[PDB]
Amino acid sequence: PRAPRTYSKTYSTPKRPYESSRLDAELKLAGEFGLKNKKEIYRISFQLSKIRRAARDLLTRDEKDPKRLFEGNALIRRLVRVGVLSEDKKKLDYVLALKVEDFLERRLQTQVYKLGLAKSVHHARVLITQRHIAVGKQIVNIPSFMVRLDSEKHIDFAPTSPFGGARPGRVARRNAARKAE
Amino acid sequence: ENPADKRRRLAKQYLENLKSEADIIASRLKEDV
Amino acid sequence: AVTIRTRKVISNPLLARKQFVVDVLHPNRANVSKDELREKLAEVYKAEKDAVSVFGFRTQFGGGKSVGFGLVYNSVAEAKKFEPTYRLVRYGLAEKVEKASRQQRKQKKNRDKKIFGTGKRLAKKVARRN
Amino acid sequence: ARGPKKHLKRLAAPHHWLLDKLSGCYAPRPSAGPHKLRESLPLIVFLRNRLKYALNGREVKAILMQRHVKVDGKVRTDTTYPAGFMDVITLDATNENFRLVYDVKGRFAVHRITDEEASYKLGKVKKVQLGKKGVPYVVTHDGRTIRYPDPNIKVNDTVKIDLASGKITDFIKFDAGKLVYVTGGRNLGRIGTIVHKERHDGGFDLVHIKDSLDNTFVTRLNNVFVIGEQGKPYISLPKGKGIKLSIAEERDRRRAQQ
Amino acid sequence: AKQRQTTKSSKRYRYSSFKARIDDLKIEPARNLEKRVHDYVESSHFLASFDQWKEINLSAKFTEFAAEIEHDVQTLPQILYHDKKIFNSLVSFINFHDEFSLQPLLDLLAQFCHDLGPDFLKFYEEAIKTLINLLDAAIEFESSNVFEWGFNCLAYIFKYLSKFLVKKLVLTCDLLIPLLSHSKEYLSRFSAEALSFLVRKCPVSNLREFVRSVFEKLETN
RNA sequence: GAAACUGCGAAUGGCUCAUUAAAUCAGUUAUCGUUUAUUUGAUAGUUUACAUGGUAUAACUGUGGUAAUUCUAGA
Ligand SMILES: [Mg+2]
Ligand SMILES: [Mg+2]
Ligand SMILES: [Mg+2]
Ligand SMILES: [Mg+2]
Ligand SMILES: [Mg+2]
Ligand SMILES: [Mg+2]
Ligand SMILES: [Mg+2]
Repeated sequence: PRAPRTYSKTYSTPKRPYESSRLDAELKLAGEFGLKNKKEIYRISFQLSKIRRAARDLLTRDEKDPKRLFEGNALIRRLVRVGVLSEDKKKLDYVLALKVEDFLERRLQTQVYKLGLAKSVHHARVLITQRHIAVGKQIVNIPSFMVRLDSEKHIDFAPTSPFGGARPGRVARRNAARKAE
Repeated sequence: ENPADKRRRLAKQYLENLKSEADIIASRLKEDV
Repeated sequence: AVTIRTRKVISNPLLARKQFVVDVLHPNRANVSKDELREKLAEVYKAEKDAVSVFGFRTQFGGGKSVGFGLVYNSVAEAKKFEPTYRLVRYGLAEKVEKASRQQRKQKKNRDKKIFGTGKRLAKKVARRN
Repeated sequence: ARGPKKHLKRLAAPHHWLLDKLSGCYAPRPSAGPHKLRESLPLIVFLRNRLKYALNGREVKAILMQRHVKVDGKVRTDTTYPAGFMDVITLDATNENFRLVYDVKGRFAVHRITDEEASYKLGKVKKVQLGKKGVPYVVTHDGRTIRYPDPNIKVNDTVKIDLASGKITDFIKFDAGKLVYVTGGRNLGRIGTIVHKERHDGGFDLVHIKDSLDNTFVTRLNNVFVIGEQGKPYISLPKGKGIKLSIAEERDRRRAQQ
Repeated sequence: AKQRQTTKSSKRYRYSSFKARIDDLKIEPARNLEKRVHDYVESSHFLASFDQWKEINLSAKFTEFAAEIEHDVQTLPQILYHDKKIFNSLVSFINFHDEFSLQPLLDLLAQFCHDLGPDFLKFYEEAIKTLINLLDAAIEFESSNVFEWGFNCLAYIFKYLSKFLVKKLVLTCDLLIPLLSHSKEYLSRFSAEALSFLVRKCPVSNLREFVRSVFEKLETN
């Protein structure tokens, strides 16, 4: 038979789902960033845990260790590129200091809100899922899209979007036709 | 008087002009491209 | 308007053709038929339409551009000689061969395997017996 | 099993072929030939997955049946003909000649050569023995039997074989200070100079090899192939000249050239 | 063999003998209605085919020829002024008798005549002699496609120089006597067809002189 | 170019884990202890000939048996 295709889980249930403080923090995060369910928060927590565990393991090694240098440089480069880690904080120690909110900040929904295209984070999500937002020359319909530093400046309304210079949507031309009749 | 012959006549006339204005003719043809 | 760009162009004398990746930018249009691209590629590369083959067109997410793989043979005879039969049928250069469904052909093969020889003698024998 | 196998699953195929694991279920099984199965590159993989001339196996068969591909100056038509180390692949229509040499990463590399350098090959003398009627002969790593060798030629030496006549033009003795190429193990593809041969009677001989960067490594003698004297290789070497580069330095060079 | 491949097999690929390809081959370029690159032109016929043949043919000999001549064929006035060197290189490379470069060279030789035909007349004798040697060479290495290139090259030159050759056919025939008189039947057969096209394009007055000459010659093959 | 003779393949592939506790299997050795279709390279002036037989038959023609089968009998 054909060789296997690998698959993996991108989230894991927390050690204690029932902590009141954890519930309150999840509520705050979901409301602030307009997240649909707890699965998104669990996913981002899983990723951040993976990066921080890797940072711990690399820190454990002796300094100048070639594996330490190479892997730490790669991880810091990736974190700086994705925008979570600032330019001046290129040390594994500051990688270990990251928080979930930083990753939630880079989400395309939050960025679309911040740049002024939407009046609410929920409005940003609706715009994204309705094919109105384009990164560069490309339409993206995924709120969880993680925006890079280079790509943040190219977020705009899509050319095909009615808000981006295309023809009016079905409702607009329908009403215009009815008024004309 | 096929179209190819017409280009020749212009080309031959063009070469005659290049000779009249004038190695030099060779270099100028390179300058054309 | 529609713009066709050819990239990663390789010249294969072994198959006597030219391989490339065709990228078609088609703003404000759903996409471009294979026939129109065949015509345009034939015009650009100065060949017969019959000598141009195109396939693998997948409009990216969000529309506006298509990417696929394109072939330009040196002359039509080579195109007929090397091109797959199915792609020739798509272009009308060749006619689809009509054949029974696989199950019928396999059953006929088995029934013929059952008989030995031409079978005329068996026919005469059964005719005489009954 | 009740006989020889005729199928090769993709996962079980040699790693250095670099085959997609999801394209299909089976991989080309190299037919019997001059080179061993695991140390050979079938022509299908070379024409399709390396040169990209053919898009699929059927086009490869179409190429071969046209008699455009020559291996070692002889036309081959088998899709799975096991081309290997030091074999010359000539494609006359493209006016291209290739010699199959491992790159530093350990994979067969597309190395273009001139026609003159394509006129000959190198072979490791695997055996020297008297045949019938008292005729000495030498068997090389590619299974070529050459009669009437120069008597000084001994096992593990290198012989420069002219493809047109299949005769020895010259030979190199295996001695300290000679330039050698690694053809097996984790050090596959590296180039260096011999430093010393450790001998172990009834066991596998070991050879110490010093690279141009002064790094040293030990390899079993079966994996060493003498290719010339230091600084004077008898064949053109691929890019990198068989020098192993650390991951960090590779990163630096890649970033610089980009 | 008599019972030719009259009933065709279902096979897509089938062997054909060199004699078999020669028998069905026929020298008559006009019948071929396929689009020709030189039919579409911007500067000259020579350039149009030259760029195309750079793309298709990758043979070593043709590559060297292209490099030597690439600079001098960019414009039609360039070609006319440098015609002497252009013809020399074409003849020089064709002499090597390399199959892998013959096809672009024979085509470009015809298109060269197309660009400067009346000017080709001073080159006319050298061209036919070059072709005759090529065809005579081609007998040794059996390649039906080579004969197809050479005779079509002869036909194209014969097409473009129709008016001037028609005036001096007995001279043109004189060049082709070794081909027409050659021992092999097919070489005489092909040369007859290429020469025949001029015969049809004759004024009647010129034809009678031509017919007189050949009958005079008539008094091997 | 049906049928048949001839050559090659059908011992690969696919499926299952019943038996199997130094057995299988993993790593590592050996054949100076042996067979090997095929591929690749070598290799055989020493054995009516303008070329020998049925010591022979298939397919095929024709005559048949059985309720029946990838049954086959005589000429
Ligand atoms: Mg829309
Ligand atoms: Mg031993
Ligand atoms: Mg027990
Ligand atoms: Mg044991
Ligand atoms: Mg076999
Ligand atoms: Mg053999
Ligand atoms: Mg009988």
